[PDB]
Amino acid sequence: DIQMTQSPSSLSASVGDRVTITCRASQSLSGYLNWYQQKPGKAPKLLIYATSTLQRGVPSRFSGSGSGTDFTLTISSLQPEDFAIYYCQQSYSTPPYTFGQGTKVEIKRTVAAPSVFIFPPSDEQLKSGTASVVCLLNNFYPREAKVQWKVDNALQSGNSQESVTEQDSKDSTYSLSSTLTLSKADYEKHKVYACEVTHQGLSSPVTKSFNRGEC
Amino acid sequence: QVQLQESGPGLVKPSETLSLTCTVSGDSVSSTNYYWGWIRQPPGKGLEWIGSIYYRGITYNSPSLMNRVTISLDTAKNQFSLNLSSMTAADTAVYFCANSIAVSGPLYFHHWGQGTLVTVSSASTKGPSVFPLAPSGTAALGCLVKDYFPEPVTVSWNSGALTSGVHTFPAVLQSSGLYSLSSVVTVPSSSLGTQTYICNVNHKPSNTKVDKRVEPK
Ligand SMILES: [Zn+2]
Ligand SMILES: [Zn+2]
Repeated sequence: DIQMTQSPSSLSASVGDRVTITCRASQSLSGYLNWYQQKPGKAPKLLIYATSTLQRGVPSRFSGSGSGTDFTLTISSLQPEDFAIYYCQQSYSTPPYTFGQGTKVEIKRTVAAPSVFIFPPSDEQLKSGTASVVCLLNNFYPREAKVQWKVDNALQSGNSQESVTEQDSKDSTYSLSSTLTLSKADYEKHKVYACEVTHQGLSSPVTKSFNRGEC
Repeated sequence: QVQLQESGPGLVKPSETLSLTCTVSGDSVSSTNYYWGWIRQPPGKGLEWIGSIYYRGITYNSPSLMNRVTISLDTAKNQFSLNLSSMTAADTAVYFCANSIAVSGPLYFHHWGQGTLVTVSSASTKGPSVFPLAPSGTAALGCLVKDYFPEPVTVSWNSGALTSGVHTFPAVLQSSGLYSLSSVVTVPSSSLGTQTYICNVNHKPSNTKVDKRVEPK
C-alpha cells in the first residue's frame, strides 16, 4: 500500500557541513515516520521517532522535520562518526511497517596516502599447495586506488582480487587488501613478487617487493 | 534492556523452508507492550520488514511475502520463530529479529538482535583454513582466512582485547566458490616481541573455531 521514497541514495560531504536527507510518502503519512542510523555489519539504531523527537542519547546535531508527504533528516555538523546508512521507517498504530531504500552518507576529507605492506605466503599455506601473496594498503583517501602485481618483472592479470573496508568511523579513511592467488608449483617458479600501488596522495607509484626465500 | 538473539541454520537449500528462532531476555513475549517481528537485509541492500506477531496470536505480514511467512511464539521458552517457505536466491539476506512498543508510544523497533546471515544455496558447509601473515615504527600483521562456506566468519584479535587498527576485510568469492578474507592490524614495531598477537576465527555455520598465533619471521 503505502511506500517510502528516500532521497538521495548516496551522499558525500565534508566534516562540519550540513547535510539533508529527504523521505517522501505515497499518501498523507500522519501515522509516524521514524529514522534509523545503521553502521556496516550492525543492527540499526533509532535516531528520531514521531518525525522530530530525538531518541535518547542521540547527539543534538540530528534533527527531523516535515509532515504529510515530505519529511527531512538533518545533520547540523557532520562528524566522522556519522558515516552510516540512514533509513526512514513508516508505521501506524499497528503494523505493517515500511522502510526507505536508504541513504549512504560518506565523508569528504583530506587526501591521505596509503601505507603499503606485502606478505609472502606463509609456510603453513605452502604446505596446503596454495600460495596467496597479500598486499595491504592502510588508511588512505580517497577510495580510488590502483594496485598492480608483477611477478618476475611481468605484469599479471586475472589472478588477483581486492576488497575494501567501509569508510573508517574515526579518521574517515579506507583500507584495501590485494590478494594474488597462485598455485604452489607456480609460486616456486619465480623469484621476485612486487606490489605496485597508484593513488592520488602518491607523487609516484610505490612498489613493495620481496625475493622468494630471502628474509 | 530487552535483549534478542536469533539462532538459525545459516545455510538453507533452495526450495526448502527457512526456520529461525529469536530468544528474548529481560522481558516476556507474553507482554502486551511489544510486537515481535523479523526484518531482513540482502547483502548490499536496505531493510525489508517480514512480519510481526502480538501475544494473542495476532499476525501481521508483508504484502510481498504473506504467501510464505509463518510466525509463531512460544511463551514457555520465551522465544518466537520465523518460517519462510520455498526459499529463493532472492531470499538470501541477514535476518534480524526485533521488538516494537505497542501501547506506550508509537511503533519503532526498540532493540534489535544481532544479524544472522542466511544464504540460499545447495553447496555444503566448509570450515576455513587460517594462515598467519607474519610481520617484518609501524608494522602490519594479520591472518588469512581461506576457503570457507558459507559466510560469515568472525575475526577477533587477542580474545577481543586488540581492536585499535584492526581491519577485517569483506570476504571475496573465489573461483572455487569458497570465501576468503584477510584480517590485519597495524601495531608498533616495538610490540613485535614483547606483544603476543593471536587472531580468533569463528565460523558458526561449521562450528569451527581456530586460534592462530602470528609470530614475526
Ligand atoms: Zn529499551
Ligand atoms: Zn589501519
